[PDB]
Amino acid sequence: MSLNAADAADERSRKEMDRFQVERMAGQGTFGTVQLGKEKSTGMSVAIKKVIQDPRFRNRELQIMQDLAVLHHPNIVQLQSYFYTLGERDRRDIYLNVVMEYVPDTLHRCCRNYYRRQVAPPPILIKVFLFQLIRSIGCLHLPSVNVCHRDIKPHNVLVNEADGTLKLCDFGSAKKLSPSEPNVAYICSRYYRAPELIFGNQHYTTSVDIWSVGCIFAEMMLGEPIFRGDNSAGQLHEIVRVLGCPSREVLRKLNYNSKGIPWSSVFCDHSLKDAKEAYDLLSALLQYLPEDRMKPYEALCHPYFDELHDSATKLPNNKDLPEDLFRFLPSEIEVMSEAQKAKLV
Ligand SMILES: OCCCNc1cc(-c2ccnc(Nc3cccc(Cl)c3)n2)ccn1
Repeated sequence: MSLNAADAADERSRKEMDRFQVERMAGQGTFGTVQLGKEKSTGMSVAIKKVIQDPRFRNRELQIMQDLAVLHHPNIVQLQSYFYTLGERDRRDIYLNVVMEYVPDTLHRCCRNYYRRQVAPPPILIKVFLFQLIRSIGCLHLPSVNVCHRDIKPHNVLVNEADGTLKLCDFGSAKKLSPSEPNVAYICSRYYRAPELIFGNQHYTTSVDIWSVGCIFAEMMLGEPIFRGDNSAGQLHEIVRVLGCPSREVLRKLNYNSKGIPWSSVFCDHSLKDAKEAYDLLSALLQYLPEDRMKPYEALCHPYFDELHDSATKLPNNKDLPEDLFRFLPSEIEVMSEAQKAKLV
């Protein structure tokens, strides 16, 4: 199961590779490949990702992963190792490999497993997942971290359904934004792209990641992406078809006249006991104007999450909620408002 020393691109890389055994392929695709392995020293399960870097774009996977590894946040993957390997199909290619703790599934597959059985995922799972996903972007967006992920989607939100845990991963597109500096607008997967990105703004803020998270909340409750456009213009049309056309002043700030569709009509879920609360939260995430979207630490205090504070609340398999849900890092606690601290800590 040892990694092949001959594939190492250099001595540092051979030494890092000797730390890990490979067990099996977990998944593969345009991003490259992810193997399940094990750290030999600890027995710990790791995900070994061979990174394919598109040279039309700046890839910051390694540098952001190294910045975030200082924090050890419970809802962000933690870098264990990085090394370079020679290509298998052509040994002149060299690839970055990043090693992090293994998470068994993607949010995409976990949700698709329910919908392929004609049922929405259990409401308590959608809720603990959303809580942890909002926590991950709260941490990213702290003034001391200031990372905009820019590509949050159900394929890079990882989950362990059995314990209700969630981790954000895939920082190749992430960047520290500045109101004074420009960025590529064609970033993000189309269905998750915020209105300000659709309009081609080169200056934007971390609120783009709040929009993506709102999109994902809706997707967990619907079974498909909520805003499925065929292109930049189609994307804006699908958003307005669902949300309602925004005022002319809103559209001029970002740069048909739809009434929009009530959430109750979109999701067709009359069993969800706290739907009014869920849909209030979703509307607060999906504000057209970035400055109007509910900020993560405040969203964590939203009444939708109240039952996550009760010890009697269990996951669908009768397991306790994750122990780290309300374990916040000092860098988070120290910038909370008194009300957020009272509620969450
Ligand atoms: O589409 C899945 C995410 C691919 N990108 C990715 C994935 C990871 C990552 C980290 C930890 N555990 C896993 N598990 C896992 C499980 C099934 C399939 C696949 Cl492929 C992976 N993946 C990190 C950065 N980037």
